[PDB]
Amino acid sequence: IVEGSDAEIGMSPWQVMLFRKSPQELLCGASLISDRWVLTAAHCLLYPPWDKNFTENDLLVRIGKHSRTRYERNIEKISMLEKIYIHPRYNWRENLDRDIALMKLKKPVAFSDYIHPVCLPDRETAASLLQAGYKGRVTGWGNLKETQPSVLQVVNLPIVERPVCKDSTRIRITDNMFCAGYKPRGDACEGASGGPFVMKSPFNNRWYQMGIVSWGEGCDRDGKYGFYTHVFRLKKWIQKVIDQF
Amino acid sequence: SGEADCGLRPLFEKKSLEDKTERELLESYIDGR
Ligand SMILES: *[C@@H]1O[C@H](CO)[C@@H](O)[C@H](O)[C@H]1NC(C)=O
Repeated sequence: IVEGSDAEIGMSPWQVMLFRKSPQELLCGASLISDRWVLTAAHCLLYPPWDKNFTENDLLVRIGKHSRTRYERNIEKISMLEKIYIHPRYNWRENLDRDIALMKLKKPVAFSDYIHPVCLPDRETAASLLQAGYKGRVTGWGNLKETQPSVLQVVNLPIVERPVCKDSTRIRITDNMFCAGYKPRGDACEGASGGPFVMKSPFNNRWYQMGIVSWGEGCDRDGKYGFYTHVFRLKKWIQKVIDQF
Repeated sequence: SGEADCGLRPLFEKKSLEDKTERELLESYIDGR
């Protein structure tokens, strides 16, 4: 993440890393929602322009990693994939509308102090928290290229009003997206795509994934804001899949 | 279906401990005039 700081231990235990098997490559972030399930962006599993059209065997995920460089044995775990589900109306061509996808683990992760899932938002919590000026937290990783090992980073960013979002780009944005980040600094950089934007309920005191990181417009460029897939709008779909396994 | 213990961090919400940046979020939701 650009313009962040060090996360604490087990601060974002639902944080996941989406890796490639061969060659080993950090693709994206993802969010643990249950024992058998992980949530991420559709562009992380399918993007014909960058020549991306993965399958379950191509990929492998690393749960509850504090520091990415190490192999933190008996803290973290590593898991295979059984099936990948991308949104049927995921429009990659035009705007990344419905940039959402689900990955079913081959085996279920057992919850620990460092592995623990996140709540999906419901009609109340969505309308009450998804407001301009209200801030949300994005977790991700600073890439290895330049830079106390590489420990999980974290930033807090304010949701932006819908007509500041529509003026900040030339791209037809739907109601399935919202947008966040400071005005004229911070934007979750490559490696941190498809991971969670969370908010904490002052009412019930749980953590709730409001948005998945869909795109920046560059990693932290003022006047431009990162766009996040509106998880509640598409909440309906997530259920259809997890019911039907 | 539904996860009962979701979003309750085993090392913070369980432990009645607040992190170094979550005050910042709560006090952005305080704008409800
Ligand atoms: C992606 O791969 C699937 C499975 O082989 C194939 O049927 C499909 O044509 C591909 N689609 C795109 C958009 O790359």
